[PDB]
Amino acid sequence: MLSTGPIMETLTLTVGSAFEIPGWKLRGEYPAGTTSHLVFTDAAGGTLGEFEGTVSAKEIHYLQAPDDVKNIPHGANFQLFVTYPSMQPQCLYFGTAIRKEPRYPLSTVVSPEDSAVQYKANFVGQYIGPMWKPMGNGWGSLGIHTHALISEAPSMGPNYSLFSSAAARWLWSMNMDSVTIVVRVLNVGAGKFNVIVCADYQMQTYLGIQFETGISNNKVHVITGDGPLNWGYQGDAVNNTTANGDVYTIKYNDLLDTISCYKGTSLTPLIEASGLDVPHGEGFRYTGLAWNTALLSPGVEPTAWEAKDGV
Amino acid sequence: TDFLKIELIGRDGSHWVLSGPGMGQQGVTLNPNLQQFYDAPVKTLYVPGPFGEEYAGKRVQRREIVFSVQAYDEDPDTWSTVDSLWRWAWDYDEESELRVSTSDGTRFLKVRLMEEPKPYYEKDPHITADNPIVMTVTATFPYWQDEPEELIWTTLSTEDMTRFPVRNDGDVPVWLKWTLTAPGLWILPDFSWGNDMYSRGREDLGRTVAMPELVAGEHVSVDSDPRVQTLIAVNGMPTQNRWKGNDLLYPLMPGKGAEIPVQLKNAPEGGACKLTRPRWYSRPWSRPGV
Amino acid sequence: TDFLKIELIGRDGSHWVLSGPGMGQQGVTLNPNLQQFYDAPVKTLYVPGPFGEEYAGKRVQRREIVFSVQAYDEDPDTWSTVDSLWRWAWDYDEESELRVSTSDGTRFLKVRLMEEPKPYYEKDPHITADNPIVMTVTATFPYWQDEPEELIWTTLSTEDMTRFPVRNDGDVPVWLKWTLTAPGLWILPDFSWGNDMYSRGREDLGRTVAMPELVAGEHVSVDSDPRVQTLIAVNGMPTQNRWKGNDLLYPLMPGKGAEIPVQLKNAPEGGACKLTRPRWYSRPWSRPGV
Amino acid sequence: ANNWTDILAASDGDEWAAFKTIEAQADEVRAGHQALRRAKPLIRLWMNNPDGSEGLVYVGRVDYDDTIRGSFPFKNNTPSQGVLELRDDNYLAVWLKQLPNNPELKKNVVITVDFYGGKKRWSGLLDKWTIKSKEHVKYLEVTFNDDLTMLQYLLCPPNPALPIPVLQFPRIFGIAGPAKWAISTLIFINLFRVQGNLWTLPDDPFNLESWDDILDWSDWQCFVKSNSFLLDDSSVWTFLSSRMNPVDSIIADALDDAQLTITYRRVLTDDGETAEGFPGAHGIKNGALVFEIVDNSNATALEGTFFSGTIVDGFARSVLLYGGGFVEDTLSVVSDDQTLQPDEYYQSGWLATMAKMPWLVVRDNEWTPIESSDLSWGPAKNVSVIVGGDN
Amino acid sequence: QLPNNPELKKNVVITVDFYGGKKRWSGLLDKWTIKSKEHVKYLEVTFNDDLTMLQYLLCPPNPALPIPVLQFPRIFGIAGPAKWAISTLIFINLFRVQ
Amino acid sequence: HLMALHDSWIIPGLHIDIGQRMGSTVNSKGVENIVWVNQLEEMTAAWDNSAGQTMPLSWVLKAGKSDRAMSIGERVARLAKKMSEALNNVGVHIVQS
Amino acid sequence: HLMALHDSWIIPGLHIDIGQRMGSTVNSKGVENIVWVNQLEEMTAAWDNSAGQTMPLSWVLKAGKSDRAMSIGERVARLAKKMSEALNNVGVHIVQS
Amino acid sequence: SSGGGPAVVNNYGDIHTANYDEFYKGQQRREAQQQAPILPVR
Amino acid sequence: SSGGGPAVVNNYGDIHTANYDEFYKGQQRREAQQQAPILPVR
Amino acid sequence: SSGGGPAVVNNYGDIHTANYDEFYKGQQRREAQQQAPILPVR
Repeated sequence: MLSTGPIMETLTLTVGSAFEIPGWKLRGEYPAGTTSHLVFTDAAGGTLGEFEGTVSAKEIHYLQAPDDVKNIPHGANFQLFVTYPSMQPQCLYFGTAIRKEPRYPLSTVVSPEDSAVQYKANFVGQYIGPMWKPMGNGWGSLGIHTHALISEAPSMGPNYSLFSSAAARWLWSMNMDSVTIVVRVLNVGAGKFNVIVCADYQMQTYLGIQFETGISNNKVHVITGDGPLNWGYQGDAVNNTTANGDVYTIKYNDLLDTISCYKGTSLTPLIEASGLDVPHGEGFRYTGLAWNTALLSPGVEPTAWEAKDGV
Repeated sequence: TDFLKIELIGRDGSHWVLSGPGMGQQGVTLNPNLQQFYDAPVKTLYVPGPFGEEYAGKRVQRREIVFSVQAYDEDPDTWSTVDSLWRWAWDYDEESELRVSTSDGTRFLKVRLMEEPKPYYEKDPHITADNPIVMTVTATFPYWQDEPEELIWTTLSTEDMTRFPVRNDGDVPVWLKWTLTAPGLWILPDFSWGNDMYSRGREDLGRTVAMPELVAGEHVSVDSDPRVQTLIAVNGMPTQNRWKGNDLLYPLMPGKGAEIPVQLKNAPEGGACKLTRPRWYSRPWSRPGV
Repeated sequence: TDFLKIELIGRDGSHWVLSGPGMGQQGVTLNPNLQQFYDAPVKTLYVPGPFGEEYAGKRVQRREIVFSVQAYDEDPDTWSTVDSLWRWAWDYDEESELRVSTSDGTRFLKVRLMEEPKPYYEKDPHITADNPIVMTVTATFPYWQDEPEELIWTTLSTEDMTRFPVRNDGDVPVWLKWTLTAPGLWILPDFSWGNDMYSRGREDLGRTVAMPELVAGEHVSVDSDPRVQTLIAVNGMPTQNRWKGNDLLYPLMPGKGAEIPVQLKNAPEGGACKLTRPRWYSRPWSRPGV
Repeated sequence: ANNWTDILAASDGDEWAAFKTIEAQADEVRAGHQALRRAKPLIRLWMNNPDGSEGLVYVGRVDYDDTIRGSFPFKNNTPSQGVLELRDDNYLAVWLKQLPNNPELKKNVVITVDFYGGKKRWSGLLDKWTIKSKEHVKYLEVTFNDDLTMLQYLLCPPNPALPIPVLQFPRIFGIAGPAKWAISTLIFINLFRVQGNLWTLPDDPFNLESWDDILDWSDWQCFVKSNSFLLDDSSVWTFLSSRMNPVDSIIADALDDAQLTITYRRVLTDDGETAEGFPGAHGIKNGALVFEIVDNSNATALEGTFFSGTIVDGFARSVLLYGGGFVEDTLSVVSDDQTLQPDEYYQSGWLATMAKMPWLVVRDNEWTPIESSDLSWGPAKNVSVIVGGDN
Repeated sequence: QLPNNPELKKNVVITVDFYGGKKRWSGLLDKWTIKSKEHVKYLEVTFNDDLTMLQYLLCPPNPALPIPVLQFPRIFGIAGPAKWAISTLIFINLFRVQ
Repeated sequence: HLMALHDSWIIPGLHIDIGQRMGSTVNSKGVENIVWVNQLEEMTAAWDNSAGQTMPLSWVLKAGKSDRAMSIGERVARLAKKMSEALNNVGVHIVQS
Repeated sequence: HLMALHDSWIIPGLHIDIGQRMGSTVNSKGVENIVWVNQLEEMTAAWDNSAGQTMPLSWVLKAGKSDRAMSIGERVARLAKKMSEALNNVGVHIVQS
Repeated sequence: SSGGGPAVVNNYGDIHTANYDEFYKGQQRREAQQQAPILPVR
Repeated sequence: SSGGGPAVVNNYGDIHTANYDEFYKGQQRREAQQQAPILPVR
Repeated sequence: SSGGGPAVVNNYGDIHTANYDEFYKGQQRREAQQQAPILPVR
């Protein structure tokens, strides 16, 4: 050990307490002009703190306000240098700053239940995907229709080789009672297309906005669940002629207890309903889609689907 | 010490204080060096892997508590009475309670005689009238327990819904019990709580299971624990027979809890739902964790 | 001593200094005689031969570390809090970090409870408020490791090439990881470094393997270690299914290093590559090896 | 499709942050795979309807933790035995023990063991149970036979379309056609006969337009799904002959020669599962078995498959070339292999192995996740074969 | 390497000579197996002694004539001294198969 | 059902003979009350006088028969017996050419 | 008779060959003088170079043959061989209809 | 403590308490599982 | 004295001296007794 | 020294370390060697 080296040491930090290194710990003979500085860095070496010691004849005293050290995390590595006059700095101690204080894990961590979610669906790959769970008619009731005759992207609907109605539940649930759904939809022919929010695990009860198109039945309803394939109209219908590529936003506001549907970029709800007798809360945050057609051909089908927590 | 109190309630209901304040008042004290008493025995499974062996899971083992007591009195006749009472406080078929009281509360373990006790010294015990009994008891359920929390919800409406507040303060998962009255269609929560034991941790976060419609007089006990059958009708009817390959799969994971929804429909005379939630711990005492 | 510092970071994020500067400030110190702690256990294999037995190979075994800690405080209630916190710092399912810091740097070992801890003396622990806990922990990955060396090369060209400097300063081979953006066809090095495990030592000196052509949005992670599947796409597509039996076969041998070449072709946007080189060691501290 | 530029913009131009985002996504995919691998199985017992109707009726569920031990093999074209050991205090063990002496119950029980959320299923009939005593501790060891044992008890008479004790002409029944179609057709004809020969057989059973839509197939316990005679893509043909031989014995040689697989699935409509592709596929009852002949090896296909390879260049594609008389087949390697990848390999969440493009190579080295028990090779034995007797 | 070597025939003969070749065990390779005991891999090789050739040599009703044309009579019968007749049956079948 | 009469009062051959019906119970939950009535099919008297392991003359009964719970070796032996007899019968029923 | 030649002067293959008659004795009361003469049927040369169990090249003779003392596995295998051959013969002797 | 006693006897494997009859019955049960479904019914 | 030594090893059963060859031969003899009389003479 | 310890345990034979798995496998291998050549090819 020919060359002098630092002594590995540790520092203690507390939230709300002033950081202080007493003078009787940094002894030695310090001539006038000696300067001591303490440097705190992170795992990458970035300096997250620097302080100056009060060098005296035989002691060095450190005293910083708690706000100066509140940003220094546990595990941040420190380095104490003493510089005699007309000399290069000499490191006396180095090590780690541990925090001796009440520990709050819940403050730093965020639970998966306490996280807003946002889901997308494009149907451009011509496959259903693992995120949609068929309901009402069982496995294999869903399908993708190309709509190659017109310049349109593939849409999702019932398996018209077997069924004329179907439902699909988004595999994962939401994390809020309030929810926004944005659907870009195509009106190929006559049918009924339900956007379903606040659904239970088996889609027995839910709120929904139903777009119905036909020879003379182009309108929008607010529906409640009676099963994945059954529903009950609530309130009066609103006339609406769906065109190919139409974007509808179904927003359920929990604190308002109101499910509304806006068409395109309109700032006024196309339809609106409030005070529906449907359970809400944990276990009632699933979402999905449903289709019902008289003929075995696509009616109103969603090309693009989007869901997000909150309104 | 006054920081720890150990009691025994026998198969016959006798109350003994083995350690702590009031120990030895019934004549029996607890000797040192008791084993497998604090931590629940768990064996961890390991399977071959590229860098040795890979973790494969854990299996909790039943507790095998070997301890010793000392039965003492001033006269041999009363010593014999005390020793007989201590032996009567135990059995093989039926279990007796062993309570530990600390600043963290009171937690009990149900224990039974694993083998015959080993009493007395080499000479006849009436000489000393102060003799040790070596007890080898076992806990089939290895978790220390507190009294389970019971919640009652009675409704007169045909259709109703409630939110049961539920929370797991222990360090191990617990299995819920439901007592549902009949008639009526019940929907009970089976939330995964993030448990991924069926590869559906996020899919079953808000999972609800619908019990079969109950006819009049068919009150059901729905116990989620693997030891008991899920559905038991009080009248002996096969209620599980009408339930179409469905079950309660998820316990209450530690540190998790919410207002679980319970729904009742098609109930001409209302209905009552009781939720029993056990409080299971792996240690006789521990500070709350979250 | 001040030449060595041992810490535990529990499953809950708690920080304990068991030895070194500032040891025992959290109430728990480390008792002597800790075993299977320094060298990674290895068993050698031998086949029968004309002169006795012939060397057949080596296998690294998982670490079974048995060590004792001592939890202490002036008053029994604070001792109970300390003991509960120490218990909460450990688990069977999830691993806690065990960091050894010396003049060679800080290396960590991930350990989990192999079985239930054995706490306290023969009498109740509140008498002393200073009690030992015997811990049998295990390291499924038995190598001490440091933070890996990471390098990034991004480009805008449709076709480009780069060289990553790589060097194994440890005593054990390490397995490289790549993070490759999409779209684009990547050519990744799988240099043998003269290793003769497949009898292709200098045959595979400059081996390069072509990843399957990644479609838009199919950013892949290519981990060469045997614990994990090689190709995993972030969008869930089965990239390895299109990779007709190809694999990365060789680790970065100790003492070996070079400028390994990475090639990108058919990338209209121009992609990015990240290389992660682990720093695995068989000992908590060791001087760098050349 | 989050591009690199989009990810970098979301991370505000920090390459390290963007790559940590990508690494987190890869880690979550790997964690999903590990959870799927380590998921517990779902063991469920079902029974026949006590009144004698169709549809299996749910008895109960055995917990994996509540089992003592279990063993379930899946074999290629071979029946296998599943073994499940329970404690005798288990409620399903008690039910099984009371079953023989319960006069209100049918005596047949079906086990269904589901892995990966029902994606893999082992279903089979009860073979027996045994009350075994290990050191005065009694447990119930229950043995099931997998659902391929039905083909042992299905047999093909010389004329499956006519009453058996009246006239069975000719001496043997012979059906020739594409391999999958002919095997499936033999099975279906025998299923028709044993269900009662109630209706008239059309020329091609699997030409679904030939079957009337008013017909009810709900009482059938077994079904067979296959393509029609013209639509079958089996490259090779087959001739199956029988004189009261069991169906499995009839079809074993053809399955071996064509490298075909019999897949059975018990459709639990109580779980929402449905079936399609066979007559009466919409009205099937709960727990009805469905058979399908598949080409999982793809050895006889026009594009060939992988028959060999090396760890340094992957698999090697070969195609079968038939010599004089088509008795002998050799392998010719495709020097310029240009087979397109399956469309399934571009779908999110896909994990299966397509027959045309095998991908799974399992490597054994010093650091291997598997253990290799034994690898044995043996050369061919006899150059010539003689078959005959009387002509 | 034999199974995957395309330049080699797949049949192998072992000859074990005891007492300088006075005693000899010769046979064709039946199979081999790579077996692992405690991560230690060895190769076990099974040979069939040369008497197995008589299992694969069979006698048709008329060994001196083509088989798929006419094999008369129904069975082949040879009578004579024991050693000569056994050796003669074997020789006629060897002649036919050569 | 397989039983071993160690020191029970039952006298094989005297109380019960081969082929005669007897009932038996097993102390397993759900079937305590049931009595399985089978005709006695096997009874073995065995003893071992060796110094190492010594068992006095003891009887083991097997009531009822089952092809399913038969050992694999015994199943193969019985099947071989039946196949050999059937092969003899077919060979003797062959019509000469 | 089963014999194991450990270090005896007998040299199998040289002194005695397969099929050649030889006598053997067993040191049992009442049969010491008797010499059982059988033609040698089997001789196996076996060795084990493993460190755990090392057994130098040793010869084991079996003189004479008996179906009674044959192992059950060998008996079943030989029976299966004979039955398969007889089945082939009967099937080829079948007369067509 | 563990190294050099029963905790390494466990690594040794079936040197101390281990029974022959149960092992033989288990092997017989595995063979029966393997061979029972393929045995004929005759 | 007896409890805790060889006298309880005897209760443990076949943990100390017991060889596999005699057990295998005895099981083979039991199986041979069971199956030999029913094996055919052919 | 040798008489009365592990050196006489070796005389005892397979009392200490000895496993059932390889013994059963070796017995099966010997039986397979005996019976495999005589088993028919059918």
